[PDB]
Amino acid sequence: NIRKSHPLMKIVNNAFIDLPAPSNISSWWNFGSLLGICLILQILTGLFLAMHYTSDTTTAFSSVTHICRDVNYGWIIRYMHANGASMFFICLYMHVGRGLYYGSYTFLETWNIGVILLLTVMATAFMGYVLPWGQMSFWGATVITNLLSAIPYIGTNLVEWIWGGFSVDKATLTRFFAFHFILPFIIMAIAMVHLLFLHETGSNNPTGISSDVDKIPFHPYYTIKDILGALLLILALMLLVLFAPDLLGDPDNYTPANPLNTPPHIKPEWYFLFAYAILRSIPNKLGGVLALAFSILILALIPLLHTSKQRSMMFRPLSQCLFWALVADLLTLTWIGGQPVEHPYITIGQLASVLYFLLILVLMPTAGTIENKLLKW
Amino acid sequence: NIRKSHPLMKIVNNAFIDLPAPSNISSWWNFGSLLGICLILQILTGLFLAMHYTSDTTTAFSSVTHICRDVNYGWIIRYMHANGASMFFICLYMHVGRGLYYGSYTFLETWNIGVILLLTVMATAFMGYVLPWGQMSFWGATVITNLLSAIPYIGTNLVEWIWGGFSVDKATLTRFFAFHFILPFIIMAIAMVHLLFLHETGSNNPTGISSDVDKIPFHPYYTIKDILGALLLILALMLLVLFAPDLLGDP
Amino acid sequence: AAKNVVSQFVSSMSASADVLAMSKIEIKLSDIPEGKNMAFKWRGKPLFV
Amino acid sequence: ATNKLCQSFQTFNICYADTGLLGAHFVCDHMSIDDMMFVLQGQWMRLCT
Amino acid sequence: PEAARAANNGALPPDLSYIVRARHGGEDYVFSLLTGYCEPPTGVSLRE
Amino acid sequence: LTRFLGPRYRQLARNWVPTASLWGAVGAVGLVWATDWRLILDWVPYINGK
Amino acid sequence: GRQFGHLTRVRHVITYSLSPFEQRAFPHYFSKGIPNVLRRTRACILRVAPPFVAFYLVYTWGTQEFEKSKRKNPA
Amino acid sequence: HLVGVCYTEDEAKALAEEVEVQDGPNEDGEMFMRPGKLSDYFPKPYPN
Amino acid sequence: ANAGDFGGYYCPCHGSHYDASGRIRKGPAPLNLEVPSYEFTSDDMVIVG
Amino acid sequence: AEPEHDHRKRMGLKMLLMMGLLLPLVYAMKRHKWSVLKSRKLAYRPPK
Amino acid sequence: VSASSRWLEGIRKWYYNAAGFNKLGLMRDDTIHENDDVKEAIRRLPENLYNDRVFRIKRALDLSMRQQILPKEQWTKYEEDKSYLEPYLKEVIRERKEREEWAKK
Ligand SMILES: CCCCCCCCCCCCCCCC(=O)OC[C@H](COP(=O)(O)OCCN)OC(=O)CCCCCCCCCCCCCCC
Ligand SMILES: CCCCCCCCCCCCCCCCCC(=O)OC[C@H](COP(=O)(O)OCCN)OC(=O)CCCCCCCCCCCCC
Ligand code: HEM
Ligand code: HEM
Ligand code: HEM
Ligand code: HEM
Ligand SMILES: CCCCCC(=O)OC[C@H](COP(=O)([O-])OCCN)OC(=O)CCCCC
Ligand SMILES: CSC1=N[C@@](C)(c2ccccc2)C(=O)N1Nc1ccccc1
Ligand SMILES: [Cl-]
Ligand SMILES: [Cl-]
Repeated sequence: NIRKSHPLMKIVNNAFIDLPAPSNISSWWNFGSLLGICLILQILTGLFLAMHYTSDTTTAFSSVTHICRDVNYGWIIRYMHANGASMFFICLYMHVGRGLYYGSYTFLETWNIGVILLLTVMATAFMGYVLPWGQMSFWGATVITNLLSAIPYIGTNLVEWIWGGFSVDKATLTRFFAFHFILPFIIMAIAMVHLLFLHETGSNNPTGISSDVDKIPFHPYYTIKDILGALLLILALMLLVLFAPDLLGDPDNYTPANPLNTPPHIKPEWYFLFAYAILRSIPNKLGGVLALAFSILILALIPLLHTSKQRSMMFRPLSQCLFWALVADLLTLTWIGGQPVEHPYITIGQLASVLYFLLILVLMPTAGTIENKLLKW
Repeated sequence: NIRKSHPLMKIVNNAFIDLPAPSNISSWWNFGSLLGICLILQILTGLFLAMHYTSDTTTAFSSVTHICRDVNYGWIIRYMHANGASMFFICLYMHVGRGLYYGSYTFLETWNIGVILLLTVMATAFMGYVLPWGQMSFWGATVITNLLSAIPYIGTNLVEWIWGGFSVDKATLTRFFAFHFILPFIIMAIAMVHLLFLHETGSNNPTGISSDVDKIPFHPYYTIKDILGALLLILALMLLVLFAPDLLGDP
Repeated sequence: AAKNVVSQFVSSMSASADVLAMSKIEIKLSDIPEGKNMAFKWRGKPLFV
Repeated sequence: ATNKLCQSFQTFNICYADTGLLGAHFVCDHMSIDDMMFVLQGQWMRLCT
Repeated sequence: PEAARAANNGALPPDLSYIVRARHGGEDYVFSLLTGYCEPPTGVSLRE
Repeated sequence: LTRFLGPRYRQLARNWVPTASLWGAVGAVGLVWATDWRLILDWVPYINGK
Repeated sequence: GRQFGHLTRVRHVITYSLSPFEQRAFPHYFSKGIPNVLRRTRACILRVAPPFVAFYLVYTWGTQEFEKSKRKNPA
Repeated sequence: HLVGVCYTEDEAKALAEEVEVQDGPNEDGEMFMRPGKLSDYFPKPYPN
Repeated sequence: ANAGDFGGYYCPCHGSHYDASGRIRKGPAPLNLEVPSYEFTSDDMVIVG
Repeated sequence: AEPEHDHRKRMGLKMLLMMGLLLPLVYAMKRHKWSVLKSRKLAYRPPK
Repeated sequence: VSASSRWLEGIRKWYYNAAGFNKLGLMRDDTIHENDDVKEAIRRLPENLYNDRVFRIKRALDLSMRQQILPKEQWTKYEEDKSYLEPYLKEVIRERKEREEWAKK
């Protein structure tokens, strides 16, 4: 049998064909491969955009226009790439939520580099949104890069060193395009290490109980379910591309960047609004920035906060409710982030901001200790 | 011992530390790692050039000028990248000649993808030399792309489809820059499969006779010889960069 | 060597010679009455007078 | 025999009135079942074609 | 644009290639704007 | 969590203390030297210049 | 990695299975399917719905206040 | 580029101001001429 | 310009109010607005640099 | 602002029709393979 | 002994039925997260408890795949839930703590 002994097809076999997998993993386990597909789509649409895009402020806005009007089928490539990025962040957030609800974070190595995979995608989509060089691109790029000015002593030096000047200008757009090109390949490399550590143990499953007593081969059972899921992923993408391309995009980005005046109200893309809300919830520069970093780096210390003698929340009602109060709370912070710093959105943004950190750090750890005592162990 | 059981450091261990290697491989076996170094140099110098280069005919020539005059230490980055490419081809041709003289081609899988590694580097350096958009860049790009017009029946269609027009122009320079950016990462992926098939058997040696009776660990013996070789590789590069940058370049 | 290497590479990202050469600005002052703020252009960033 | 995939195997054609059981049976170590079934089916397919 | 402000009492008529996409409401906004002029309400006095 | 506080673990702490404080000298001096931190490098006599 | 034949130990467990060409891929899809969906939502609705209703009430109040907070008062 | 190689900054500044170069637009949208500064490239003798 | 509580400058991005002299009073902003090194030569004239 | 308007809707119609075909067929392939497992029956017969 | 510690059991019986692993024919000790201590305790189980534990878990993963549960007649009654693993598990922990106390002498 050559499938099991060829040094190249051996690694494919042990990952997609004869890999033992649990027999009961639900649709929430489909998002791992949809992330891979999303990445592949962003490579290909991204690559075919880079063959017609130019990286300088004078014609960066116009080269994207040139794609949507003049090159054959470039407008569809461009909206696939724009909406593909948003589908990427849908899958990312389901992927993480699956890991929290069902306790998959106990795979420390897999989980802790998963956090790294989250940061690098954010850094990618950030440096992608700058490239069309619209108004939102420019000033969104200005707010973000100035976060480093809050670091004491060395702040301004790192910002102007990143900028290559005294503000985001021609030098930034060129290097950001270079970074946006190369990072998605680094991502693919780390995603391969994601799987390598994963296969060390195999998948968790909805129950949190070892599935060694009842495994099925990945092929044909999860190859076909991953196809079906991908076909629903294409459906989601194409509905956005072909019936609502500017639903998630802001209108202000359709006016060339102006370094002299801002829009009266700026809002990130939806997938960053929850974190922008946390930033604005503090009337301090360095405080807001640190609260923004810990908002995402909180994931790295979830495994240290596991108190339950059970792994999944499937059998933990009191943790379920606190889990869904976090989704609603995160859905609240997303709403505030899309609204102007005005009454009562300000005070709401602070209460939802505490509730975020309060749930993860206090309410959920102690909630697991209670239900352990309710079960007499 | 964690070096042998951590799933990540396991693959490093079996490739650079405890890997059995012949005890008699000469300096002609140093060029495998120098190719890797050359690739790394072309990634880094290449990347830091791409942060200041613009990809359109009007200012493509001028952006390279802008690097050699205005950006701090960009002229040295640029000649490293230009001469690094030539050092890459020195190492390639020694690597192949080693394989022919000593018969290493009998590793069919390793060898046959080595051929693929040769073609993709040529395709890279080709699409790199177009980017500065000088005279040799343009007409050298014209002679090459027209080779496809010789294919019967479908020739002209493939050329004009590659061109994005009726001659090498703005549309080609943009896609060639995109191809020149992405291909060196594909190369690194195939170079990893190069090693994977290689480790299936281990290295040949000057005699053509199995060295199983007398192997030594790769570390410290060939880690240090690969360092020494790399230090002679930097010497070759820096002599070209700092004393003769336009010796291989055409005026 | 590794220092000078890394130093010359990070300095490449710092502003080039043509970015530090942006000249200064003259302003005709009779343009502006009392109680008004007019904005000008200087080093790419607004200049409030 | 070469790769030691089983202790024994036997083909059979069990006949009954208007039906029957046609196939094979084997005995092997727990890590050899897949290889035995691969080679077995491969020979059925090879004789079919 | 500097000539444009001077020819339009200091205001800049924007490029219209993308006007429907760069303002919330698209043609609903533009249609309502063009056809929506009216006398100022009591108490609002616009400069010449 | 508190496995690591007892007679033997405070002995291990006091055994490796002289070493860790030296690796802090390597890092600290290495940080000054790499970044050319002038606030420190003025009092040391010889490097003063350029 | 991990292989079949080295996972775990199991004894005295029998599994009966039918070929996929001998049975129906959609058996009682609506007959047994809908009652199972009702049981599944019934069993979890009280754990999921409240926090999202709580969000709905904050969302309408906050906009209702903001939408009129910039209205004018006679003073 | 001349500064600190073969002329002082003051010398090179005085040299740049010995020629007139185009700049603008001003607030009226017109192009106009002013003396060179250190940041100007050497004047081209022909437009094309 | 000429907006905010203090009748000077207001920043809509996150809500930082300045006064007529550019000094921060309310907001997450930590410092007053920057002033350059300038000087007045004649009456209807000014240089910034 | 959107010259591709009409063409995208024509494609959108074709995308909906193909999905209305492919989604239940691919769903049917999933259920076909999985039916071996969904109707499997287990029994535990320990020695006594 | 009293009526106050009896509604204490009533809320623990309540939490038990809400947790719902009894709906899959499972027992509390079937759901413990396997760490090194638990894997040792399972290793020490006699053949009958080990084999029973294997089948109950297998029966539940089967049900979980189909998103089904057992009839109410076959649910694990809170009164009949044998904590079969905690005796073995408590001795494993006790041994580990002894090693840890020796390790700091
Ligand atoms: C080098 C090659 C790189 C390619 C990389 C591709 C990246 C993957 C993106 C997937 C996008 C989905 C379809 C959008 C196009 C469109 O909408 O199709 C529009 C065309 C009509 O077109 P028309 O009327 O203009 O012409 C008409 C001329 N006769 O019919 C359709 O509706 C087909 C779409 C049906 C529904 C999609 C189902 C998806 C199945 C999976 C196939 C994926 C294959 C991947 C191959 C690499
Ligand atoms: C940091 C990023 C912030 C960005 C803000 C994004 C806006 C949020 C918008 C909300 C969309 C919610 C999606 C719909 C979820 C429906 C779930 C449901 O129907 O069933 C509950 C299910 C219970 O099922 P059991 O697994 O317990 O057992 C089944 C027995 N038959 O239990 C499960 O299925 C739950 C599995 C996990 C769900 C994933 C959703 C969470 C998304 C964000 C999490 C980020 C946390 C850091
Ligand atoms: C580009 C980014 C990513 C890719 C391509 C990716 C891909 C995958 C895949 C294919 C799986 C196995 C199949 C599955 O469970 O769906 C998986 C599992 C997992 N991932 Fe990711 N992932 C990414 C990011 C992340 C992030 C952001 C996190 C957490 C913060 C994370 C943590 C995990 C964990 C804990 C598992 C194990 C889940 C389980 O087996 O139960 N990963 N990932
Ligand atoms: C995970 C991978 C990626 C993500 C999430 C991503 C995301 C994005 C986003 C959100 C934009 C903004 C689009 C817009 O506002 O119009 C963008 C633009 C762009 N991306 Fe990417 N991208 C990825 C990979 C790539 C790759 C690999 C390339 C090239 C090889 C690329 C090339 C481009 C180009 C040229 C643009 C500017 C054109 C445009 O704005 O449409 N992208 N990207
Ligand atoms: C980017 C391109 C390449 C890289 C990075 C690379 C790298 C390496 C390395 C590190 C080795 C093992 C150490 C050594 O023998 O020096 C090796 C061996 C080998 N390579 Fe390559 N190589 C490349 C291209 C090629 C080409 C173009 C050929 C042939 C046409 C080739 C054929 C071989 C063979 C046959 C061996 C085995 C030599 C032996 O062990 O005796 N490779 N390569
Ligand atoms: C094996 C890898 C590579 C080889 C052999 C190579 C080779 C070359 C060559 C021969 C040139 C012509 C230089 C000149 O004539 O001035 C060039 C230019 C260029 N390369 Fe590469 N390159 C490689 C990788 C890369 C990568 C990975 C990047 C970017 C991420 C890159 C970016 C550039 C740019 C921007 C130019 C134009 C600037 C210039 O001409 O100096 N290269 N390359
Ligand atoms: C983490 C990356 C650090 C990058 C620092 C940098 O680019 O160099 C600037 C200063 C220069 O020293 P100084 O005396 O001019 O001082 C100038 C003060 N602005 O060097 C430092 O002060 C080194 C500080 C390192 C702390 C982690
Ligand atoms: C660079 S402009 C930008 N990039 C995005 C896509 C992004 C930011 C951060 C991380 C990932 C992606 C985003 O939402 N914005 N907009 C924006 C608007 C206001 C403030 C900040 C950003
Ligand atoms: Cl645009
Ligand atoms: Cl040049």
